[PDB]
Amino acid sequence: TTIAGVVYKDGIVLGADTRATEGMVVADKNCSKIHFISPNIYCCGAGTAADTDMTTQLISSNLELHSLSTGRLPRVVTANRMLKQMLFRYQGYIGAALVLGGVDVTGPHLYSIYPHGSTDKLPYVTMGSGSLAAMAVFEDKFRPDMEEEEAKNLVSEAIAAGIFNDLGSGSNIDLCVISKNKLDFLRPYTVPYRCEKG
Amino acid sequence: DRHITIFSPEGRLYQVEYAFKAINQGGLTSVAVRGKDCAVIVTHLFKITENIGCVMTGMTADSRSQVQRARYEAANWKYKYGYEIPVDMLCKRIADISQVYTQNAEMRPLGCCMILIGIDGPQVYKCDPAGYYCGFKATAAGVKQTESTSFLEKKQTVETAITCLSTVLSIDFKPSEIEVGVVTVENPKFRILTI
Amino acid sequence: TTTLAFKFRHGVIVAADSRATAGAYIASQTVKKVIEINPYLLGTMAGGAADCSFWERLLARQCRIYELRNKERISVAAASKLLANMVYQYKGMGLSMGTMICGWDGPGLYYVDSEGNRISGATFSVGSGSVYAYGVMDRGYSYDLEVEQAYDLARRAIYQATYRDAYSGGAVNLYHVREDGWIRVSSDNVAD
Amino acid sequence: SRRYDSRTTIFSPEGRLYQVEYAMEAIGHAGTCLGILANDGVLLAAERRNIHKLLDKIYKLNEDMACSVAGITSDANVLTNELRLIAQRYLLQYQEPIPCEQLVTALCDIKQAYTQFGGKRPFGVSLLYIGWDKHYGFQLYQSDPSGNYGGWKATCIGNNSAAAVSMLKQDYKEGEMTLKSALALAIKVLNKTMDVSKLSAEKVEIATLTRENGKTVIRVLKQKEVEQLIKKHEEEE
Amino acid sequence: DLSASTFSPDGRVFQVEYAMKAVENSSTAIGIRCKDGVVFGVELFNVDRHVGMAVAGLLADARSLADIAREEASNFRSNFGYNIPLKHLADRVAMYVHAYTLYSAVRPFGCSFMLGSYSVNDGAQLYMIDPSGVSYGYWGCAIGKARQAAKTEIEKLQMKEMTCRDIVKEVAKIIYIVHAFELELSWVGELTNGRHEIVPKDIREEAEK
Amino acid sequence: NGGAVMAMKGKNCVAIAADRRFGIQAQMVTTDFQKIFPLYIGLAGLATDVQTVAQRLKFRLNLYELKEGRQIKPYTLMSMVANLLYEKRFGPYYTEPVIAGLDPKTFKPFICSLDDFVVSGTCQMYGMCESLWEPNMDPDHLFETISQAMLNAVDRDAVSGMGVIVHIIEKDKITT
Amino acid sequence: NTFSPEGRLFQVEYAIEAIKLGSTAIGIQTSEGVCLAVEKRITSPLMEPSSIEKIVEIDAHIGCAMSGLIADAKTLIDKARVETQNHWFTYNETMTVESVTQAVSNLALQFGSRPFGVALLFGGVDEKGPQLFHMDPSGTFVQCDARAIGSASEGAQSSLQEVYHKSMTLKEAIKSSLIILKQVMEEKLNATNIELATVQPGQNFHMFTKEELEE
Amino acid sequence: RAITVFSPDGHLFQVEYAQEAVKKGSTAVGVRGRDIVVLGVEKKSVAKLQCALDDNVCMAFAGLTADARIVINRARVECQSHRLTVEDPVTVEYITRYIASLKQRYTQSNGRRPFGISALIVGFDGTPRLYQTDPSGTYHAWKANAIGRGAKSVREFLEKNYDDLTIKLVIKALLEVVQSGGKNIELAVMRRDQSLKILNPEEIEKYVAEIEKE
Amino acid sequence: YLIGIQGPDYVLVASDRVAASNIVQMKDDHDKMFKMSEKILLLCVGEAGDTVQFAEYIQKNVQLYKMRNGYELSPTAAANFTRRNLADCLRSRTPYHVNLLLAGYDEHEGPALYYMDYLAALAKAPFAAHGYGAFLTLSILDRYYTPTISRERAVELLRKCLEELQKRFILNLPTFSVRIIDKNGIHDL
Amino acid sequence: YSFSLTTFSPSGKLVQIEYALAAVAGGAPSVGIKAANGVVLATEKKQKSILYDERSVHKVEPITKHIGLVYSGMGPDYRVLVHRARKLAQQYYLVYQEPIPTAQLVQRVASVMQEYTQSGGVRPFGVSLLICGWNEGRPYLFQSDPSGAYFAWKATAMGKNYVNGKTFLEKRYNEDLELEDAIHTAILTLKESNIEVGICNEAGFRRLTPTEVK
Repeated sequence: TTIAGVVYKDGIVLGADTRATEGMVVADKNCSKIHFISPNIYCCGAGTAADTDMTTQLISSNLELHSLSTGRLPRVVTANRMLKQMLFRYQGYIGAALVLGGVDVTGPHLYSIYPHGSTDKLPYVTMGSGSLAAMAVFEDKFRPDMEEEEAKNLVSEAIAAGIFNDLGSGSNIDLCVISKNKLDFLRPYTVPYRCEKG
Repeated sequence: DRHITIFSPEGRLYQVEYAFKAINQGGLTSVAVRGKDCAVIVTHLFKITENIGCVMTGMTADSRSQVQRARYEAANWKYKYGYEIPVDMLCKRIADISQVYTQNAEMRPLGCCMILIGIDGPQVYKCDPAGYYCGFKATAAGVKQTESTSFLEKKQTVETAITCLSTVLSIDFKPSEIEVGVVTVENPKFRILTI
Repeated sequence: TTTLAFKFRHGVIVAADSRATAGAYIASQTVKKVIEINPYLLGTMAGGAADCSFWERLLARQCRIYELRNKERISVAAASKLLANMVYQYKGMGLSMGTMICGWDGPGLYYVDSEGNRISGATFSVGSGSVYAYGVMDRGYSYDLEVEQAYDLARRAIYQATYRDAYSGGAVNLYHVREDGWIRVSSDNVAD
Repeated sequence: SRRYDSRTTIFSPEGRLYQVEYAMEAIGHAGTCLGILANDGVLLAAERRNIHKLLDKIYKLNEDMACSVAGITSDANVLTNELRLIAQRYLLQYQEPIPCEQLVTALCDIKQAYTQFGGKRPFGVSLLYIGWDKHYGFQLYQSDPSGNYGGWKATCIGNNSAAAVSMLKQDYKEGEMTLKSALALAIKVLNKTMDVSKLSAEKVEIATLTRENGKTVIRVLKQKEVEQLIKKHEEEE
Repeated sequence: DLSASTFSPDGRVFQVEYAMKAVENSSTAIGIRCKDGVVFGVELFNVDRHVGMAVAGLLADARSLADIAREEASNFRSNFGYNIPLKHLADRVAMYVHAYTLYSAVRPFGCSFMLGSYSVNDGAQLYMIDPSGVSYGYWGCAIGKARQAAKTEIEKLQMKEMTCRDIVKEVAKIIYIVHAFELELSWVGELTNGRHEIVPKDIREEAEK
Repeated sequence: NGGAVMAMKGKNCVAIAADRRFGIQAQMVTTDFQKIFPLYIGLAGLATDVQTVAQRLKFRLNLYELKEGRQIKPYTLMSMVANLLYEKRFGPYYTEPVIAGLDPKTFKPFICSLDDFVVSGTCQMYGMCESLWEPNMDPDHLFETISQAMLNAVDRDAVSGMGVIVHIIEKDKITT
Repeated sequence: NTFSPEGRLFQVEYAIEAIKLGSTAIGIQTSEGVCLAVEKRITSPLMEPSSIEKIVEIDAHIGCAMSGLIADAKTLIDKARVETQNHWFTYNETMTVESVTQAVSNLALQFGSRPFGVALLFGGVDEKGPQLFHMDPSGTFVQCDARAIGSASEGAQSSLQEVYHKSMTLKEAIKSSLIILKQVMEEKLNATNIELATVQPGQNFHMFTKEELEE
Repeated sequence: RAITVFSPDGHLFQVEYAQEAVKKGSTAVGVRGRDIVVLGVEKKSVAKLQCALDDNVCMAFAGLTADARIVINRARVECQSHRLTVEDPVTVEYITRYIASLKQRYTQSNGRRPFGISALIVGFDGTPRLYQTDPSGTYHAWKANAIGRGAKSVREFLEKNYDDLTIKLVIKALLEVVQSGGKNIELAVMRRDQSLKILNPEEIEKYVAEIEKE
Repeated sequence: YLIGIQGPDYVLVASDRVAASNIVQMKDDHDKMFKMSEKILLLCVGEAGDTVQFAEYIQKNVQLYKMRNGYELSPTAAANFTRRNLADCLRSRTPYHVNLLLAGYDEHEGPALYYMDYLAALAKAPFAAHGYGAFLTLSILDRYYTPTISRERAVELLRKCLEELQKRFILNLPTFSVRIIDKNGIHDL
Repeated sequence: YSFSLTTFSPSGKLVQIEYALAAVAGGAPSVGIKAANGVVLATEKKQKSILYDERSVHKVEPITKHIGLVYSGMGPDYRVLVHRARKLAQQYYLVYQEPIPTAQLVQRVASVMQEYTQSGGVRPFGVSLLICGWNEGRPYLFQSDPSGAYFAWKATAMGKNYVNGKTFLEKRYNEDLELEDAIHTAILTLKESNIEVGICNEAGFRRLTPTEVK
């Protein structure tokens, strides 16, 4: 359950793994987690997948209503502020946490957002079950001044660190670039007897 | 008939136009000019947000209710989103609640034209008790509003506004009579010019 | 807190011991359990003391509002039923009692527990001592019973209950609801 | 304030509510419609409001029941919505499809409440109910625009309801109709009610309610069939 | 025209004006902003310890606005701590005064009242609130029956450097000229330390003298 | 309680299957208890929730199906129950719905579950079917794999079994 | 709601006019006992002669005759019974007639939707002995000695004015109502043309049987 | 807004208008037959293209039927609610009291108008009881009563004339005074413990033909 | 304890006549019969008022329907109705603890009895039982019962089940209120 | 208030709604055509004072991924109506997860406009608006009006001189026409009676790009 993000020079490479487990059994070996809040902004989720999916749908309808109304593509901080509030109000009944990344003319922002409602932008963030293992690799390896393509070589290995070392997290890496230059979804991205009839 | 907001046989709300006539009988004559770099307003100056101001024009009492509503919404914006409400969004929302007066027959249109100024470049929105809002380029609202609009159409920004009020109300002012508010590119802080 | 009741061809007799207690201290031995609602039908009190008074005050009130409005008597079936409904609402609130509706209608005896157990039998004893009171009760009880023999039966069965139940002491308090209605048939002592 | 209120729940000195009388007259402005019961099925002809070229009323209350809406369109939609809700709530807890007579009583309770209290305008729209409730077989009901309902063997509603229904008084013989006779009489009366001698395919549309092989099915007629009935009409003339 | 929500065609609601007439009847109150303090006089309410009020227009309604102003001062002291500024108090009470004008059901106020307050930062402040909910600061105010008639003598005064000490007599003097007159006077200036308080009885007796 | 919910998608035919039993505790009540309610759905978990969600869903679905004679898309149905159950996230009903059936007129299968094949229920199944699944089966085959997975997972399982129902949805035929 | 320019309310004075189309009712107070009396108010012959009723019990000690709008009366009557039993439940004493009447007066003009048209005559023998409180629909109760309420009642008022007696005997006071009801009525009074109810100092309130009425 | 504000007459507007509204209803005859109750209604207006609240209580409303069912539904909820609270079923009198209280309520209310019906509530206790209830909320016991259009003339027809014979009364009032209708008339005798029971038109011919002989 | 059998042209249901709080039974006449229509018959084991506070609450609706619609509900229809109520009460403040058998006989759908869990788990039952004596009895009835039977034979099949509740079970439930439902409608036995 | 300002005329006409149709008669002309590549909607707007803005308040406001509106009537009323239309669309997306069918959004919004013809203290919406949409294989062109009656169209017109605009639309155009070719009839029917325009196709809803409007 290793989700991650990094703020590279032109934006944010979000990264995710395709697994969701109901405890000790994998129920979904191709789980979509880098949910599209908006074409500009995307949000990975971790913790309970139900809370994360549904809360992301709520903020999606919300953000897409505000941008639909102004006709101006929404800011990242806006997304974060309503997320801060949304995850605060329940006071831990929404126990699923979110890594929002987006770009607005104001440029890149990537806030890890803990399920009690702390929003903290930082150059690297990780979350999920795999986060400890992932963040040590993001700490050791992340450098400011990193380029655009090397982030692909920085989140695929970091998420891979959570794929092997952890047992909640596994399966194909998803990697979703955020830049005003281009958006990229790479849905399945990185791969690291017959019961005879009649 | 002409008392409860309902449509006339001409498809025309009587109480709404009565509110426009009430704005004209408020006796004030506001003008604003959108320069490239500055957004003069002149007349009742208000500071709806530290980055946004507006001048109400009409019934004096009526102005304050919508001023407070504008501050309520402007503050609530930042509370849910976290950036200055655009001038367009603020004018849109206040217009949307002024329509409530019109949709409901219980309560009555507040007669105050609302000339917002502020930089989202510079903006000069109008709002009517109708619930209609639009960005002008050089608005005026008030008594001699039509006589000013010609002079605006014919058309340094501060000069445009001040000579417009001078020529159009046909009176040479004292500085206390003309309250003036500027919002320069470098000064998004709403500020009374202070000629 | 024993309150036997049984019906037979010449009446319904309702006897009750007069002891009331808090802890192993006995606050009084004076209470008459058979709280009145109606000249010709009557209550009981088992379980907590305050509950029965209060509920049967509400019962007496509602029976009175009914008798005025409907302009007829409230029946033992109806009386117990309104009672049973009213005590149900406070089920899980610990308002525990073992009130009984008795009265000539033929005779009607309906035991009415606090959890809403409005059951119609003919022969009851309610309370702590009931298990004692029951065993004596069945042994003399017949529907073929004289008003006097029944008086003795109610008194023996209460007397044998109070003899063993630590929390039941005090004098036997018969009420006899015959055809006409109730009378304070005996209030006589146990310490005889 | 309340000085404006015209009441619209008032009771009049002639002894007949104002809005109820006005609701009856709103329907006369409404276009012709008619439903015709038979011993095997229940027809519902209706006339598409105008023939207008560049435009590209019966609804599915259930699959075993359906309504025709006559008096107005904007209100009708809300009526149909409430009908679908009542029917599907009844299907929710009782787990059997609503019997049609009941569904009519429910909507007529909702209608009656608007006259009785609240100072709100009543729905002015007379309805028909074609249906096949389990307990009675095929049935047709008409809802006056105040609460009423009348199980009818054939009825018309809309413009010239009076001439049309009176025409069916003697022209609908009792308890003899195979569905074939229902189509014949339908096409007759809808033909006679309009000033157009025969009617075009952009005029009639007929939802026949037919017990389709042990699963009752409502079907709007397919226009090619609508035109065989009309083409038969041209020779019925 | 007779109902408040309706506008008369010309541009006003006549109900509000009929409610305005009520204070045009009642006798003159006269407060005077001064080099320190506002001497209210009315030929008084402790809105707060800080703030004084001098009502005019029918008294019945005036007390309710007094009580609302006391409530407003208290909510401000609790939520914010610090004693309410008059420039905000006027605007709040005036807002509440304004709400009536806007809806048919409640009637506009009859009153108009000059609340005033001496405070350290602001200095003296003398705001009068109309039943429309139009509040302005003043240098002098006088409302009532002798409305411009008092205004000519407060115009004759030039407080800007008159002390509060002359004014405690002068309010009563203006009252006597426009005016038998029961006299009331108030002092709110820094000698009174912003404690809204009636004039000391000897000076008040002298003032009538 | 519970019950098992087999579901499997091989070729346009959409398999789904279920045990027909439920237990009051560890005692079987009925050897016939419907779990697959007709684009089909098979709920398992509590019986109270099985019945509650089946009722509530058919209601919400019929309001739509009358409002448009347009048949429901499988994805929208998935959203329908997804939203319907997430409304109780404070009091969540315990039942696991696994829809299976065609996307209208394109004859395209859509199976899914909600908190290849999707198994859910009290079960035994996820490890059993996974390497047996063939990505192409005629219904004749599809019945065979799902019947094996069903019978083998469930005969072992204590609280499921004692009757099997198998719908292999196809436009051409729906075998049981 | 509108106080007329002449002071007093409109709907109330119209409700007072509604009493004039209400049954005549004498409200005798003997100092022995209470004797509420009312014309049957029957006009129709196949309308029952023993199921029509005018005077209702409230407590065992308070009777309650009614006049004006007969349907409206029963709401205030039922609420009066609820009040009295509530008094019994809280204080175990029975509610005296002064407060039984007062509680009903409190509800009388609570229209913020329309006033009741009823005149009421509570009669209850309470520890003071006989008491007879008339209740106007203006929300005004008043202690009485003899007040007759209703339509030909003004003539019954003035008739009472000569015959009212210091003290009074129970049976003699009853005979007064039996004679005056013949005058106020258009027809010759018959025991099926009156419904009398009496409360002797010691008894609980009794609807009077007809045979006794002929005498 | 208060709707039924008193007139300067002392009358109530909506109420008297409602009294004239039941007069437009059809002639709901009833009589409390000594044996059993019998009641009936008339003027169905047959185009040929065309209550019981308990097993004791039954109803024969006149007025506008649109309102009448709406009254009876609430009355039926009241019957069943009473059977659960008192053990025994509701008596006819208690029904009459509630319906009368219910009708009264809407006059003293905001925005409501009196129910325009005047119900002939009827029912066994096993003694017949034949109440009238009118919009005002007045309810009176009767032994004969008939409310409807021309029903007043029928009550007078009864007054001068007051199983087969009670049915003869119910028919006779209508087949002499009101228009002769072998289908318009729908009398229903209620037997003592058999639920109110209509007859087939041919069974009504016991007197519908015998009156032709009389 | 409650027992139910589905037969060719009947539904057979029977009930122990008992209740006990404490060590003693306080009645042996207690009717776990809750007859509600001519051919719709609840039988409710369960503790306290909830069994009858529910039973009657259903009854008055089931009856209210019959007056208001002029016809009687199906055994299935009544079953799904009570099922709905129990599901609502499970999530409620008051979850009733009533285990009931809704016997009934539709004419054109035929005889049907339904087991209903307290939680609310309706299921059609070929034969069923409730209570705690259900653990004992259901095996006898499951072994013995066939598709055919007769009402004459139903009596023997039921009499054999009575033996289990005395002979092997701890509690004494001594009289059984046997009753049938047949096209004719309900009869006591 | 609580009392509706909509009440029938003596023959059953909703006077206030008819007056709302008069308000539709005002407002600048609108036009909309279903062509076969995609619908186009367009409207007159004017400089008026020459100090205005043209991108401030388009009458052409997107509602959902491929729906849009164009209004005729009062402009103030449109601003809020659009808001509720967007509410219904986004609410539908979170429940159903597909952008709502054109026909359904028109229906739901029609119900909103119907509520005020029955709801207390409110007048009916003056605005009438084309609601043009394209789902699946079909371009949808709808007309909602003040009473909440709505119709799908193949070509339609609104505002001033719709009366002639519709006439041109049935003779100058029929069947199908490639999208700019069916814009030919827009620009030339609108001519009968500054301008904003917006088109649908299958390219995400779209405002006809300003350089190419020219």
